[PDB]
Amino acid sequence: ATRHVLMRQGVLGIKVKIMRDPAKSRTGPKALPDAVTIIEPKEEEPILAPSVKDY
Amino acid sequence: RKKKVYTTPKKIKHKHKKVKLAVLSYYKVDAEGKVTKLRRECSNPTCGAGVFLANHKDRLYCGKCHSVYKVNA
RNA sequence: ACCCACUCGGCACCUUACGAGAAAUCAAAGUCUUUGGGUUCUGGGGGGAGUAUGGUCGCAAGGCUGAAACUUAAAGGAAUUGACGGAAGGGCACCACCAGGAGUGGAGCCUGCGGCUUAAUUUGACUCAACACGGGGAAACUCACCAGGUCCAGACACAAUAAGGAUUGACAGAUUGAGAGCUCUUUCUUGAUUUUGUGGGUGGUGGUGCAUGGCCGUUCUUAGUUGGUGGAGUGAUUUGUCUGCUUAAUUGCGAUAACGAACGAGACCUUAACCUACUAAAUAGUGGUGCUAGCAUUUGCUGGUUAUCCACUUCUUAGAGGGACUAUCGGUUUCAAGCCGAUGGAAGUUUGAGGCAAUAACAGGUCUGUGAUGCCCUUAGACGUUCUGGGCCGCACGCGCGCUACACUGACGGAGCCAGCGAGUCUAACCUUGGCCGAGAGGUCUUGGUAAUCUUGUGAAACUCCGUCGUGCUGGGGAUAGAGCAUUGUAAUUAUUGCUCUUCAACGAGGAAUUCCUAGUAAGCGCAAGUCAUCAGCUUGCGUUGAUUACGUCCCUGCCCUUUGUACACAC
Repeated sequence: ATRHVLMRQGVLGIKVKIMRDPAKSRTGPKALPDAVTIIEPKEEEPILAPSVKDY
Repeated sequence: RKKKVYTTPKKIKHKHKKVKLAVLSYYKVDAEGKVTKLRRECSNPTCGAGVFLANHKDRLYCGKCHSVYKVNA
C-alpha cells in the first residue's frame, strides 16, 4: 500500500509492505515454493519370529 | 513572463446599463381620466398590453422577445 | 674432516605476548602515570629556510654555525572501507572481441535532433543511460507558441450603490474575421440572482525534477547484500561472506573463529513444445448415407445441404492431470560437487522465451499524466478558459533511427495456394460478406456479426509454373513535378490519403568509422493491434521462407571476485 501525505513542506510517500503467514493463506498455496516439509515416520515394533494373527 | 505591449487601445469599455434617469414608464397625467398611452406596445399578444415597447424608427424591438422580434412599420 | 652434547662471543632468524606501542610492528621499540642505572646529542605546528646576516673552513663547488619579518589551520604519521591503476591472479559478456551473416556510414526519400529563419517556428531530454523518445503518425481541438476577440465559471464574508432601482440581455446600423450588444448616438428589458472597494479564494501544459511523492531508467543482468551470538582489533572495521574445484549463479562439494539465519540467485509464475490417457462439444473437425452434382455404374474418385440420421474426439478448444529429474550406460575429477560423450525420449545449452527480481544509490527523467504536491509568479484588456487564423511541417547546413534501391539468385504479365497474433456498432454507428456501377480509387441494398458461430479458410507477401525483358541507369529505381477523379473531415491551400495518365532525378553495392546477432536465431517477407474521422515509411506482437560461422578468448570495450599500491574520497 502506497499513500501520499501532505505536510506543510511537501508530500511524503508511505510504502507499507506486509508479508503474511502462508499457514494462514486460506487460498492458493499454503507454503512458500521452496518450503519442503519432511513427514516423520512412525517406528514399529520388531518381529524376531514369524507370527500368524488368529481370527 | 515580462513581455506585454497591447498595441490595440485600452479596450476596457464595459457596456452601459441604462444610467439612472427619472421614473420610467411615462404613461400620462390625466385629471380624473384614463391614463393615456405613449410609445404604445406592439400587436404581439405575448406582451402584457402594458409594457412600453421600444420604437426607434419605423421598426419595433421587443425586450421580452430578446432574440426574435422584427416587424416592418 | 664429519656426527652428538654443552659452553663463550658474533650476523641473523622462527614462534608467542609477560609486556610495549597510534598502529605498522618490536626480545627490544620490554623492565617508563607502579614514571629515577650512568651519560652524550637532537626536536617543540606547517612554511619562509638551511634562506638572510655575521663568523669560520674551502681554490671552487660549497661545508659547519644560523635567524627574523611575513605567512598559514592544518601539514604530518599509522591504519580502515571504498573507488581507481597504461598492477597482478582467476571467472565471464555478440549492449566485447574472435569466425561470419545482414547491415548502417555513400544515393533518394521518410521521421527525430541541432543550427539557421521566423510573429510563432511551444517545450522536455544531449554518451552508454537524448535524437520513429515524451506511446509526440500536431490541418481544427491536441496546444503549452504567435496575431487577434469574447467570457467569467473572482467561491465565501466585510462597506457603498441600492425596487423614487444593484444590475442583467438585446433585433437592426457603425465598428469587427465574425448573426461576438465585444463596443458605440438609439431605445427596451428579468429583477437582488449581481456591480463597485476589502479580506480571502480559484484556475494555471506558469517556474523550480536542485525542494518533493509515485513511477520509470541506470548503476547492474551481473551475483551480490545484511543481522544475531561468538572470535579479532583502542578503533574505523573485520570474520562469518573462504585456499581449491564446479556451476549461469556467496550455485554447490568442501576448507574452516565460526555457528545459526534472512534477502537476491534458484525455487517460483506465465508462454511454446508431448499426450491416438479422462471430460467433453448442430460457435471445431471426423465415417455409410437421406437428397442431389460430374468422369464413372465394377464393386470407385471429386463436391454441396442443418434440423435429414447415428457413433468419435485422431486433428481444433479448454479443464484436470501425467511427462523430464539431465533418465540409462561409458570416460574423467583432493577418485565429491560436477563435467564430457553415446542410446532412448516430444523435449537433455538449470528444455526454449519471458514475468518477477537484492542492499545501496544517481541531486538520471518526469512539477507538459494525474484534483500528486511544497515554495515562487500571474490572477480580470490574467499566464484561467474559449473562438477565428496561423506555427509546431518553415531550409544554407550538420547529426541519429529508418524506408526504397543500385538488379536477370532480377523487373514485368499471367497461373497455384498457404498461415498466425488480434479487433469489431447503445442514448452512438464499428468490422463489413454478397448483388449491381466504375478502369481504378471509390458509390449504391439488405439480410452477417456485440462475435471458436460474421467479417474470416483475413485465398497476405516473399514464394513456386510458364512466358516478355536482356547487361542498355535498361521494362532497374521511382524521387521531383503537371492534369483529372474520389474519399475522410465543418474545413486539406504550405498538395491528408488513394487512384488514372504523364514527368522518369541521384543511385552502377558505399571512406574513416560503426550496429545487431549463435537457431527456427540472423536475414527476407507480409499480416494484425497501438495511436486512428483521415494519415505508418513508426512501434507492440504474429506467422511464412529460412543461410554463414562459434562451441572459443581476454586482444579491444566492460563486468564479478581475490591480492596489491595510492598523496584519490566532490572518489582518475
